[PDB]
Amino acid sequence: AAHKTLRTKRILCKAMKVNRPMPQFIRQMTGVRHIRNPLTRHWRRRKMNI
Amino acid sequence: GHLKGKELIKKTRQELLDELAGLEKKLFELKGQKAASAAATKLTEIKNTRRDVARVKSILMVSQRKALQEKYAKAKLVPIDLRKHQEKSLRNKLAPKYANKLTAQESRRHKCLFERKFALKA
Amino acid sequence: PRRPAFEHKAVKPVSLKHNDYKIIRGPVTSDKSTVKIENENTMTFWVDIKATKTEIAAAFNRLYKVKPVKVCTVITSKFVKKAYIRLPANVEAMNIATEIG
Amino acid sequence: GAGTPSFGPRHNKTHTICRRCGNCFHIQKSKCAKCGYPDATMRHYDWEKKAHRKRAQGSGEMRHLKVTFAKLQRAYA
RNA sequence: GUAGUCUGCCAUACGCAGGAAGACCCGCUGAACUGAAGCAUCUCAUUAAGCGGAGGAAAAGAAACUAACUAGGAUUCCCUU
RNA sequence: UAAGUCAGAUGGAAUGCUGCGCGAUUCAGAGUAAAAGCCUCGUAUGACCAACCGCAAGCUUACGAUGGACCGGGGAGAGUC
RNA sequence: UAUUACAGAUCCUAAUUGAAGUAGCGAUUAUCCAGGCUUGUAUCCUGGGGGCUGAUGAGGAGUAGGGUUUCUGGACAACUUAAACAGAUCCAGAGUUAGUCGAUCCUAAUCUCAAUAAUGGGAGAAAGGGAGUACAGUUGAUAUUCUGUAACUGACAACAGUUCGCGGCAACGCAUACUAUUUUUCUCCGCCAAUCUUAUACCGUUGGUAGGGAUCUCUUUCCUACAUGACAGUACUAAUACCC
RNA sequence: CCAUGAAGCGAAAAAUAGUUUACUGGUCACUCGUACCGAUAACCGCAUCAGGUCUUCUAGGUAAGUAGCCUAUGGCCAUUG
RNA sequence: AUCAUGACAGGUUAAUCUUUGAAUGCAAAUUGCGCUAAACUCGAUCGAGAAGCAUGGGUGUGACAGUACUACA
Repeated sequence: AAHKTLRTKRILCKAMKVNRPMPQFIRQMTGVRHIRNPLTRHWRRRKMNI
Repeated sequence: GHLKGKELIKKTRQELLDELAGLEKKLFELKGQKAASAAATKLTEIKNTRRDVARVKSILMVSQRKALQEKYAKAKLVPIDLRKHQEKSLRNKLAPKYANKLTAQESRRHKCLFERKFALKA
Repeated sequence: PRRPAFEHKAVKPVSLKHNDYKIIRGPVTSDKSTVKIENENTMTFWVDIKATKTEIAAAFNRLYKVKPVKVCTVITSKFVKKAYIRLPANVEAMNIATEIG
Repeated sequence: GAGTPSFGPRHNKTHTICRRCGNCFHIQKSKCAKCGYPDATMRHYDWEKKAHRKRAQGSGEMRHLKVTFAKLQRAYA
């Protein structure tokens, strides 16, 4: 960046909208506990390698 | 409100197309207002009208296909859409008449040498 | 020259599909768009990602019956297209926005 | 010499995303190491029988193929 | 010049080939560790990996076959030899 | 598709404990607030009524097919063994 | 009937001691005082001292790479060798606007298909080639992209008015088409050294007027400010090259 | 200089044929990138690592100076008491 | 939504079937660069979308090339 391609930009979009906390209502629905979002990361710690 | 797939079959093609566009318009206005107003009840109305616009598209397409198959049925080399699905293997496997057909030597002897029934006495 | 013996694909589709209603998804609700409506007479919309400015200008005209002056086209970090549509001097952008709501 | 200081100028990318694999497509050599694109046949060897069955059928959706298993249950039961 | 043929190349109408999977099956190619208390023939082995190709099974198959008898009679597999 | 949500005490809950009944072509198994032949699904076993009920190939009465004997014949896979 | 008895294998996996409140808390200019906000600040902000960096700057901006770290609001279980209301941390929202900047288009080193009835086609540079934009303003984050104002380049249309070739001895000037072939030019090119000169910066002699700083004494002083874009025009001054 | 220092697309010109009248003065401009860092904590070194990594705009004084030393604009007290 | 104009997390079959991939209009670290008789569908004669267009080989059909063979001039 800048000067990213479009299909590069498509991946970086999907990588940041997927990065969030898990919703509250799944724990209320299924009753499971201790499920983490796997595709959470931090930009500084883990690099994507894409 | 929402409407059944049975009773749409009776209606005309052009009657469905004006029904379609009017039904699809009220989808677009609700997608505008879900940003502003949001909230319950609207979010079931947007669900139903998405299901209904499929209902109209679906029965148009089977109304087309049953009519349009009758045009090309009972005729050589039909279109690819109107051919039946099948497997790759089953198409290329030749029809069992050709596999099983008899040579002019073989058929003429099969006049006499067929697989006849028989039995024994007690 | 070429001329096939039958149509290959006989079934034509039921409607346009790539429609005026499905180009323009709907308006964007932010604090930036609120200022650009009032000040510059300039709307904002979420758009289909393959839609051109020529497609948007015609599609905006067919729905709301106002021919736009300019269209300027972002693709966001959310990977959906945003279209800043300037209306002409006569119409007010608040008056078009109140109809939609 | 060969450690921390010489890690500094490591900014170029040897491999890039591959279309068929989507995973290690060599830019200079232009071949997907993992899948062999663009060779028409897809890369696997019998010495990597472990790593192959991560890629091979079953791993993905099987949209067309799962309904053709399900027919053969009904016909023989 | 025209009217047949022969040979070549191009364009087009209609169905076919490719890719997946590969335990089993068919055809090639082909090691070494190892054993021989060393090692070179030999062995591991006409095996592993590699290349090419099939089917629900494949391949084989109707005598230029055994036998030496008081004679058997396509191919395949199991027991024994 | 059989036969006790039996009675009494204990318990948050009875399928266990004590005592009396009943089923079985069904005591395989599971569910049920606790260990269940009889609380529920089943299991067992015959009875019941709908759906079909067709694809090619060959037939079908004699100089039509097939075979034996006798008369008169031809040939049997080449850069292959 | 057996995956049948453990203290050792620098055994395997999992948890845990002493050493130990010990070693140590580095490198980077330097902190101090009064206020604000708070249960709570030397640390977060304001004001005032004292300092540092000292135009190859911890200044303002970009390739490659990172990918939301940017911006506003709220939050302190953890992290940022103590503290913390702070933060590149956590949470919720928001943000990247182009005919003129780039990519796209051309080829280079180089790579890859096809034909041989052929004499090639395609790929390959976000530092090479390459038509065309400037100022001012505006947002919490965007600007040569938005708004205002002024340009410019290309392609596709008809339509109105002019015009059917002349000047200079010459160097050359002024209003003139299209297709094709060939020929030439621009694009267009190493490194080093010297002289002359616009623009920008800086230092200057001459004054000046606006505001601010300084003052026991001295200083008609000291500091800041004194500016005009792309684009389009036609005067004569005066240059060097080359030609008549 | 025993070194002689890209190509191609594109554009204009000229010559020789042939066909000729020309010149000046409304609409539209697709596609994709655009935030911020650029080492000083945002890149590579497992990390907010005294390391490493291409370039740009470049003030005054001292001095031969793009040295060292001091200071406006800009940025800062990075550093437990 | 209830003795049905038939609820939905049920099970098939048929539609719809985004960008890709053998990937196939020519390419590709690019949302780059094409082409088309009618019909189709909006668009008001003429634009656009929709849908076409790969290589190899088979049979047919047509066209071109040849001082290849031959007859009649």
